[PDB]
Amino acid sequence: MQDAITSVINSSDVQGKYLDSSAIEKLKGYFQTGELRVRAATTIAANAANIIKEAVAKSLLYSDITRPGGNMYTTRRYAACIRDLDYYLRYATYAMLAGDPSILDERVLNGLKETYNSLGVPIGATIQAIQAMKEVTSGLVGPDAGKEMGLYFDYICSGLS
Amino acid sequence: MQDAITSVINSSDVQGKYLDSSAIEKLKGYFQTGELRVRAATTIAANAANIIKEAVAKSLLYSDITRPGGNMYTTRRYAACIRDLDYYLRYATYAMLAGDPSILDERVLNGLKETYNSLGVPIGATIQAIQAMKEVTSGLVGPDAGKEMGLYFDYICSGLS
Amino acid sequence: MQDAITSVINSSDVQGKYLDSSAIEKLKGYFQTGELRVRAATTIAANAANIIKEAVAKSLLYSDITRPGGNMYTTRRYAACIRDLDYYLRYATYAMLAGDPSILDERVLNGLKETYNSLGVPIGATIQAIQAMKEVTSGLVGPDAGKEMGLYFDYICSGLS
Amino acid sequence: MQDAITSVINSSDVQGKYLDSSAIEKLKGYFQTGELRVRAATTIAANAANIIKEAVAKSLLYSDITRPGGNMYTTRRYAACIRDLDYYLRYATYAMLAGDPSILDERVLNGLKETYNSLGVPIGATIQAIQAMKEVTSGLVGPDAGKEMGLYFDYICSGLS
Amino acid sequence: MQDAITSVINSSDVQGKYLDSSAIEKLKGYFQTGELRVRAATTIAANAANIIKEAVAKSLLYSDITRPGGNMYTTRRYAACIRDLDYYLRYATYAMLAGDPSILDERVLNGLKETYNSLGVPIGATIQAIQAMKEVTSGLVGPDAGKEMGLYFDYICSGLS
Amino acid sequence: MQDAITSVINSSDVQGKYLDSSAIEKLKGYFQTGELRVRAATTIAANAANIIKEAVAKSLLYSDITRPGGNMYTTRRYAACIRDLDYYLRYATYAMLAGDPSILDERVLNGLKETYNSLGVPIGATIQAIQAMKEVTSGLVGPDAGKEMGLYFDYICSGLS
Amino acid sequence: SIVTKSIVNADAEARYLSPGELDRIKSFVLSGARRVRIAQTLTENRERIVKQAGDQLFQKRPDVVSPGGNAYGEEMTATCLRDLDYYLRLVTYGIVSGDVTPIEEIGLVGVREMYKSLGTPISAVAEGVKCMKSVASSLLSGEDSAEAGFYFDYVVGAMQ
Amino acid sequence: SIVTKSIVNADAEARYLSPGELDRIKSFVLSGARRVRIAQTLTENRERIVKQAGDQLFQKRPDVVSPGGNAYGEEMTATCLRDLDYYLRLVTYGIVSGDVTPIEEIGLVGVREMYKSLGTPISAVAEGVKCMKSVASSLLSGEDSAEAGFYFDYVVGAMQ
Amino acid sequence: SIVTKSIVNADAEARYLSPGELDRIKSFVLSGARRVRIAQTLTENRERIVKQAGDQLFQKRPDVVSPGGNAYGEEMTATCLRDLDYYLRLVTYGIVSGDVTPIEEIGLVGVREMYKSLGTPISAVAEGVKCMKSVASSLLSGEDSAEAGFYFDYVVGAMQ
Amino acid sequence: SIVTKSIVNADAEARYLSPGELDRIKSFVLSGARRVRIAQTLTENRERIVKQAGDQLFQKRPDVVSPGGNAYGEEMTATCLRDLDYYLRLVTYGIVSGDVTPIEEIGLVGVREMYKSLGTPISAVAEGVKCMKSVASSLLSGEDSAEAGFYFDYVVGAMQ
Amino acid sequence: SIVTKSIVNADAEARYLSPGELDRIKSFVLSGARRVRIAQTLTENRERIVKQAGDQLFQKRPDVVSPGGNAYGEEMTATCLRDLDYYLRLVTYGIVSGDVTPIEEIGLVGVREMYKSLGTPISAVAEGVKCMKSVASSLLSGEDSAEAGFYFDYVVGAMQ
Amino acid sequence: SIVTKSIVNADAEARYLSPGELDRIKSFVLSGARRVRIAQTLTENRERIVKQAGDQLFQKRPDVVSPGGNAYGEEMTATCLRDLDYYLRLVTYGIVSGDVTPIEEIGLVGVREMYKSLGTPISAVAEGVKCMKSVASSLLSGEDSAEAGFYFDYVVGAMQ
Ligand SMILES: *[C@@H](C)[C@H]1/C(=C/c2[nH]c(/C=C3N=C(/C=C4\NC(=O)C(CC)=C4C)C(C)=C\3CCC(=O)O)c(CCC(=O)O)c2C)NC(=O)C1C
Ligand SMILES: *[C@@H](C)[C@H]1/C(=C/c2[nH]c(/C=C3N=C(/C=C4\NC(=O)C(CC)=C4C)C(C)=C\3CCC(=O)O)c(CCC(=O)O)c2C)NC(=O)C1C
Repeated sequence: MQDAITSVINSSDVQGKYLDSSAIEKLKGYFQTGELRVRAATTIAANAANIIKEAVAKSLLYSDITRPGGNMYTTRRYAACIRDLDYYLRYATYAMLAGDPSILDERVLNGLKETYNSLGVPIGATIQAIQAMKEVTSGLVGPDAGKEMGLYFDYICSGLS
Repeated sequence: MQDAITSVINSSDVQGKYLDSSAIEKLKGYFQTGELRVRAATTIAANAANIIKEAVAKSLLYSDITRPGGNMYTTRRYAACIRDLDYYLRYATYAMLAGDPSILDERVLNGLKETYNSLGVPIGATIQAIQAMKEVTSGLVGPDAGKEMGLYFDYICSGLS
Repeated sequence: MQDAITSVINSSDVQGKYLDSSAIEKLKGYFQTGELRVRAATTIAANAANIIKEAVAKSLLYSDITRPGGNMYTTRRYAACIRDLDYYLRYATYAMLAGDPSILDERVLNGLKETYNSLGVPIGATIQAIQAMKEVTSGLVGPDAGKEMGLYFDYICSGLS
Repeated sequence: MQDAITSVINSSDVQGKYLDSSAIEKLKGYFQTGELRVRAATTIAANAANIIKEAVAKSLLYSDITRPGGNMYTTRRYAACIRDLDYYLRYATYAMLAGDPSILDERVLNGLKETYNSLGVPIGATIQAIQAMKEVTSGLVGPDAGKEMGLYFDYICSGLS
Repeated sequence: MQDAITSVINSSDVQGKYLDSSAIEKLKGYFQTGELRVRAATTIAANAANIIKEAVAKSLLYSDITRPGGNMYTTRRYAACIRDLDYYLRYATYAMLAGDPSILDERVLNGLKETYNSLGVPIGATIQAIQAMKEVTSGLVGPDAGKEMGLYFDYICSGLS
Repeated sequence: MQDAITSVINSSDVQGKYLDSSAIEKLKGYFQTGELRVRAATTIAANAANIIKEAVAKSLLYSDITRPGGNMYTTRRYAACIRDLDYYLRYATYAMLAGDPSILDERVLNGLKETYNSLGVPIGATIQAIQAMKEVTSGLVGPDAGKEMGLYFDYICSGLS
Repeated sequence: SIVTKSIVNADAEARYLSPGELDRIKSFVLSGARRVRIAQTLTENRERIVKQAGDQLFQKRPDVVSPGGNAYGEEMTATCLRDLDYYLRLVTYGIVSGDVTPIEEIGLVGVREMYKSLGTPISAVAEGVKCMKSVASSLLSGEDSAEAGFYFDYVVGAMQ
Repeated sequence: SIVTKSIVNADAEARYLSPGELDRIKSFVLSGARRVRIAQTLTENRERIVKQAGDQLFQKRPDVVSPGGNAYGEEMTATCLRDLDYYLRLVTYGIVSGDVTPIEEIGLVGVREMYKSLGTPISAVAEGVKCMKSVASSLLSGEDSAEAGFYFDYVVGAMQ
Repeated sequence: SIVTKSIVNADAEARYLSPGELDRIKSFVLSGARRVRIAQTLTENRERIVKQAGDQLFQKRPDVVSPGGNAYGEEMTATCLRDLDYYLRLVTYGIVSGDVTPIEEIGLVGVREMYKSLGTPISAVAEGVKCMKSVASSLLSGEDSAEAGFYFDYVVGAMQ
Repeated sequence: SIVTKSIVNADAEARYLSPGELDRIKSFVLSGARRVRIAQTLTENRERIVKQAGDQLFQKRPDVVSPGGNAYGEEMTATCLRDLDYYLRLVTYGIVSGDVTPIEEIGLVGVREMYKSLGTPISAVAEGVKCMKSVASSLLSGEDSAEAGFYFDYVVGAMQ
Repeated sequence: SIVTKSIVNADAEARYLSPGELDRIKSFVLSGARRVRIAQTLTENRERIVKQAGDQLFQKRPDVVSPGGNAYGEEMTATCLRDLDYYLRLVTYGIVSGDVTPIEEIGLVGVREMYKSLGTPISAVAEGVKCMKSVASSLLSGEDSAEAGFYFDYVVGAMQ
Repeated sequence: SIVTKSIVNADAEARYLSPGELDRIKSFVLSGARRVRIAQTLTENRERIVKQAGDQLFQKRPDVVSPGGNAYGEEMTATCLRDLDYYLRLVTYGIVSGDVTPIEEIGLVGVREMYKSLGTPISAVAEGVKCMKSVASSLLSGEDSAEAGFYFDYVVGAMQ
């Protein structure tokens, strides 16, 4: 569970090396994009309940999945599904604030495809819902913060497929 | 973990259907056999310590299994075995009071054959002991309550074999 | 988890046999080596911190394993390694005081090779460190207590290889 | 913690007496008012959120207690106060369904006046709020169920004063 | 919580004094009565269920205390009372094996008179029951072990009165 | 548990008042002494083990309290006493970093004089040890940081006397 | 059902059923026909209990019918009355079961998370169910009506 | 009683009573008269149910009547039938309560500790209560007899 | 404040403050003047931020202004704008503290229980605070405005 | 054995053995011959200690010999004396071990469940073992007899 | 880093970051250049900060230089100054991270177990780091020096 | 003592003492005289065991005698040998008790906190006690010497 700063520090330490110019380069590059990350981060927290309402509307609603015998039918399963959507968005914001995808390999995608094939959850409709969540966010944080954010939404999709 | 009544309700609900005549039929059929189930249920609770003493006597006692080096030798293992017999009888009565075998697939047979082949417990002498427990019960609850009860003793045997 | 005395008692009990001359023989043979075991046992407790300092010095130190990127680099990993050495020595003394290797199959070697191949711990450098711990101990408890002690250090090595 | 039925049973038992005609009298008298109690009980559960909104409106709101420096100022204290009102109403319904005030001496009034003088809670404005809760309930359960219910609201007031 | 041996050791230690002849005297005096204590100790363990049956018979049974409305009426209270008797006998044997009454001031009499006046337990009938337990024990351990044992039964009585 | 900043905020809030010039005054006055507090705070953390060694030397050592039968005799009691000294120093630094003595009324002096008269701890030798700890600190943080720090050492003394 | 509930509680305490528990299953299977008739009446008057209650909703909470309003017209107002048919159906289920558990699982656990997502006010769904209640207590006499009503009032009360 | 039991369980979950719980108190207060009549019959035939069951005890477990025997004659055999009257009385209590709790508290918690103290065999007390059962199921018809019997069989079964 | 928060966390781990914690109190006391100016601007434009945001509320959520409506006229609509002044005041408090804790304690713990009691919709109070935000981000430049806004958005988000 | 017991307790506290624990294993291995002789005497007088104690059982508890009686004749009374040989054997095991643990595991954990199943009274098995005790304390002198007896009295006492 | 630390704490409470937490990451990335310069100065004067501090060590703790002494000459004294370069390197790491966590993990967890194994006195390693501190606070001005020093004093203090 | 220890363990399991526990108190009271003689020898040779071991300390750890050195001369070196008399006294206590508990309570719980406060190296106190051991194992024969030594080696080993 490392962000860009400790990633560089450990890579130094397995070599018993002090921080060289190359390491200082990578370091200053994070510190430069740093204010960018705090702002986009706020904009998502502020629009969280909302990104999710719009993403669900666009992909999941009025379909077979919400009608009886579908995995989102019953209130318990509708609420457990937008809970998952909350988890995806909160953790993609974390990994962007961090500069690094290891919180997502660690605390999110760690054997999720297995859990989803067990409970019988549709992965394709989830990747559908995440790609929409990808579109609504980028069209709210702006372009600089959006190339970056998208990477982490995309990292989730590739670990589910 | 469902009895006959919720079995019908869920089958309705995955179809988004109100209870139709067919469902009302199955429902009235349980409510009719209902007083039958409460009475047979009492008769077993009342004769529990006793069904087990007779079933053990008939199948397990004075054999190799009770002599040194047998799985029922030592007091700890004799007491852990009639404990299992208590579990089989109590749960077969439950499933009859319920009208449905899912409490037995759920909380009794869920990977028991694996546990028994691990600890080294003889399954054949257990099915022997359950079949005797099947005979003593039916010859105490009477014929109407006994065709039914037997189903659940039989459901245990087929999940052990 | 048995010592020499209960080993004989159980072997009697699966046969429903009282202790015969053969069993009395094996029994008196432990009770005879008994004072030998308590003394060697004390000598190790007394020299514990020390056997380990010398064994580490001889095998593990000033090598690749202690330099950056080695499994004994960092203080956390150096301290977790002499902790393991403490476990090996304390448990080999236990099994000698007991007369029997079952505490070691039970509470030490039970799937350790699997844990070591997982965390990435070098088994060869550990067997190296145990063989040195074997030499320092025998050259401190004396010859009678040392043929015996060595058996238990050797039992550890064969369960790691 | 006794209702009318066990109250009679214990009074019999400290005398080693079977249930006599006098005890049967008191017993039939509860069983007679029994359907009365279940109905009034439902009517309160059904109108719970509502009795409380009206009782607060009538006594507590737009006063010194809700303005800064008052014990009901802050959301935490407003919510902790209607929580108490919920406790008073739920427990008075319990004691009526029971026929007996001992659940209230036991789990409600047990040293409450002490807790209220400690945290600095106004007892007079609470008795004010309970007396209003007394009026709204009686004017919803009807007269037969209301003479009875009032007893338990009154039992609370006398234990606070 | 001290026996005769640590009592002497601490008295030495608050003075920063090595064990002098006087301390060696008191010490050898315990070690001398030592085999006496282990034997009487066994004789009570062996006759425990029995001392209590006889002591109850002599003092507590067929009285007002066992009839309805008495503190020993109900099975729960009869069983909780011979439990207390078990506690008194087990702890008096402990204090004799120890040579010292501090386990009794510590883990038995520590505010018991207060608990007994609270639950409404008759102390006089308990001292009656302990004095009988005193007679039955002394007439089973013999005279040497009995002068000593009696001290600890008496220590209980004086802490209840 | 409030520092200077929330002290002002609450005093505003019980009056339902926005922060007025007087409140802004008190606020800017903390923010001004703020860098002063972080520096003195570091200097104590850095010299903690040391302030205590010197304070003990000056007041407690080679006295009756360290000799047998004294409350600081035994290693357990010597270590439990410099633990208390650590608590006094750490909490006085906290209250200075905070600007306010309420962490000390709350988590330190809350019924300590009672605990000390119970365990039999000498309060006079403790106030002696704190006054020395007061001298060593002020002669290390310098005069500006020392008038302030002393207030909190003094607040401890007055709550023990 | 209360059969499931009595088995689960005895199993938890690793016993056979009590006297008071075997009497409770007997009282229930002999009330079973009263249940199956109350349910039947409600399933038959389905269209009526829903349309008449929805018509009544829009007259006590009018705010939800168009200016802003979650029920915003031809596809939306239809969906609001759909949701009313979903809770009517869970209520008949509950009555024949003697148990609120099929209403809880299917429609009450997570009902606040789901409606705050869609932007639906839940006081307004509670009010809807309070209106279907009335339209049912009309079609039902004396004791059948006191019983169906225990189950409508539970659903309403888990919604605010 | 089952009123106490339903209040205690709702209080624990900090709620008002369920539908299924208000139906259970209704079924119980309307069975209350059936209860009070079964109890009355048993209280009236008190002397008979005890003496006839004790006479029957000494013929199935004869070992307890004199050679060794805990019931050892004129003061002892009297006390054995006393204890039978103590459990008859706790059984009538239970029937009007719809609950085994007054039998448990007064005579079943600690019953093994107490009888192993006095040296009484508990299989023999269970057998006694099984004999009072028979003498009661004779004096009682069809459904009254199935009900009194639920409560005699619980007491017997908590004794071995 | 973040001073309180750093002391509480070190005390819990029974230590002195870390490097990263002493740097965090330094960054905070040196930002203290920026804070006290943002707060001052908001306290001065008090009447404006509240009236203009309330005027804006009634134009995005019009449902709450009279037909049914919790804000029902001269005593009620006044109380709705009162509550807006209560959260403006808790927001200035938060900004000078570098901490959401005085907003949480005074107005967010129990805010749902209280508004469901009074019958007030909380989406509508969240929307009110979102409108005072705008009226403040106008009166505030570049970085002062990004900062006041962190605290308005937290309050809004704890309300739905 | 007490070796196993001292290793298990040190391992639990993750240490080497104490002084008092190494002295306890020394006292035990040097008593080992005293043990092996007491056991030998009891194994040799096996037939005697069992038959003479069984003969004595039927004279203190006569109730168990035929009228009703669990020991009911030629196959049963034989099995009652079998069970006496099972506990004599577990007692010799215990003496050479300095430990009640092989008696507990093989014959005392679950001894009440097993005998209430078979219908055997356990006071009567305790009394049997109390009778084999006497027949052994005759064949054994001064201190050997005090020691064998510690182990007979533990077995008896775990049986009531 | 304090980014990792703020994410871990929000994740634990299953939320988005607070105002006070987003301000703490901003204060940190804008101090990032001050950090990278302090580190650079220390990495450049590496040989100096270590040799001059080691020379100073042997003059305050002379006991460790030869009579007995763990640093016993040409291979040993070299290794003592090695260990000083290991902690100088962990200190630059810490400063750019705003966090003591890379110093803790790599060199402070288990530092007492390791040095008591090798026989090294840890008061003497703490004293070494206190000497490299001085040699660094000379090469560093006003506020850079107060900051590097927070991190040297933490390392020293975790060593006694 | 091991009497205290056997009572505490039986009390914890709410029982009477085991066979193996009554044998352990017997083995101990009959060793009591061997104990009281070992202690007596050590108390008599008090001055010798301390001065000769201190003289030996300053020749294996010479670093602690003056350059820097915690034992710094006429008041200090005296106090170092004082502390040696404190642990000799706790060792005689332990031997007559058959228990390390009076050594633990009085001088081993908190021994590291206290010596790191005073600046005393604890390896050096362990080495001191290892030197008093030798001077005692000379004055003691065969088995008395193996026994006193179990208690010196425990004290030494709890000090590093
Ligand atoms: C003067 C600073 C002190 C001193 C030190 C000293 N160290 C050593 C030996 C080792 N020190 C280490 C330390 C670490 N390894 C790590 O993983 C880390 C974290 C980054 C540290 C700090 C190690 C591993 C060794 C062992 C050598 C190896 O590569 O395997 C010695 C030599 C001990 C010997 O006799 O062999 C010494 C001298 N000496 C002192 O007395 C002081 C004051
Ligand atoms: C427009 C903002 C919304 C609105 C609000 C509204 N509020 C009230 C009544 C009250 N609001 C409070 C709130 C608080 N008390 C506190 O302690 C705190 C924390 C600082 C807050 C925010 C209180 C206490 C009341 C009750 C009045 C009193 O002094 O006792 C009403 C009136 C309700 C009534 O009918 O009596 C209203 C209108 N109305 C809306 O619909 C919106 C969108």
